[PDB]
Amino acid sequence: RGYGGRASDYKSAHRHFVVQFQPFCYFTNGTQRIRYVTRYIYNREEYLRFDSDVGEYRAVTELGRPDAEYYNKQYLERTRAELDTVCRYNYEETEVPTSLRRLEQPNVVISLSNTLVCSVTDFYPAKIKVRWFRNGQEETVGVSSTQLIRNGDWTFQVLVMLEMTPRRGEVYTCHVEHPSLKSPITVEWRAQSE
Amino acid sequence: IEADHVGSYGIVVYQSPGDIGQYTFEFDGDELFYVDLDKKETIWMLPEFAQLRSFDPQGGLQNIATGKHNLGVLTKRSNSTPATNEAPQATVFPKSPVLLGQPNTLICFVDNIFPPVINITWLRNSKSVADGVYETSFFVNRDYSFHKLSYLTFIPSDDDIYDCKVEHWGLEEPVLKHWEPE
Repeated sequence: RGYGGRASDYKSAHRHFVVQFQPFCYFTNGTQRIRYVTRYIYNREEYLRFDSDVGEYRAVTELGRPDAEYYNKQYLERTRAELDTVCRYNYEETEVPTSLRRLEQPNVVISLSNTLVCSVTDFYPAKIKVRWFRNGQEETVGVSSTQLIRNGDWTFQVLVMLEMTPRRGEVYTCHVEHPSLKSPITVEWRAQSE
Repeated sequence: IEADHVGSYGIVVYQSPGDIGQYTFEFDGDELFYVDLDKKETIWMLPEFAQLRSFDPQGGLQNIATGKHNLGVLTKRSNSTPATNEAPQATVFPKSPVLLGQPNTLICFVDNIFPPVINITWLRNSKSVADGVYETSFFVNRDYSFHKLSYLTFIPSDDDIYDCKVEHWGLEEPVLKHWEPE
C-alpha cells in the first residue's frame, strides 16, 4: 500500500576523507510553509548550499566556488522543483499515513531514588507535560525534569525527580498530559511506598 | 532552522578508503530506513511503515554513485585535506524503569562521532555479548558530526553489571561506559 517516496537528488560536481549530502524539508503548519535546503559537505565543511528562501545555489566557503555557477546553470530548475516533488509530495503522500499518525501512549511509573522519580516512557510524539503534586497542590520546589530523551526507536522518555520527605498521610501524584491521551494520566505514591 | 517537522529524504555519506557508504531517510530526527547497499534493499526501522509506503532502493544506489564521484572531485579540490578525528561521548540508560521480573533494553547513545566509523559493543559482567544487540545507522548532527545508538535486551538482576564499549580513531583508549542497577 501507499506511495513510493522520492529522494532529494544529490547533484554531480564537474588518511580519511568524507563527503556528506544533507537535504532538509522544513514544514510549518502542514505543507502551508515549506523551506527546502540541501547541504554539500566535504569532511565536515559545508562548502555549497541550495536554499529555497534564496532561490539558488550559493558557495558557503571557497571550496564551493568552483561549483556554484555550474550548479545554477546545470541543476537549478530541477532543484527548485524538489520543494514540491520531494517535500510536499513525501509529506502529503507518505508521512500523513505513517509518521504523522503515530501515537504512542506514555507509561507512567513512580519509584524511590529521598527522591521520588516519575518515569514517563515509550511515548510519541514529543510534546508532553509532566507535573508533581503533593496532597493535591502542584509541587515546583526541588523538582527537576530531564530534557526529552530520544530512545532512537521512535519513542521518547522524560524523568521528573522530586526531593521529598515521606511523612505519614502525605499523598504524592505524578500528572501526565500527552496528545495520545483523552484525559490526563495520574499515578499516586503513598508513604509508606505507594 | 525552525519548523513543525523536518524530513531529510536521502542523506548520503561516502568515505574513503574502503568505499564506505550510508544512505538514509529521517523524519523529525528518527530513522525511517537505510538502504542496505550490498543487498540492494530498503530496511525500515518500523516494519509497520513498510506496509504503508515504500522506497525503491535504486534511489540509494544512484545517490551513492554520485557520492563516490563527488568525493573524488572534492578530495583533489581540497588538496587532499584529510578529516580530523573527534572523541565520541557515550551515555548508557535503560529504555524503561528497571524492575525485577520485567525484560528491558539498555541503550548506549554515542554522540560527537567523526568520522562515522566506530565499533560499539556490549559487555555483561566484563565479558562480550552478541545476543540481543541491535544498532541504528549514523544520524546527522547540526555541526556535521554524527550520533548512533546501540541496544542490549536484558532481564534485570542485582547480580549483573554492564559496559558499553566504544572504539574509535579519535580515542587514545576505548571508552567503557559502565552501568548497574541500584
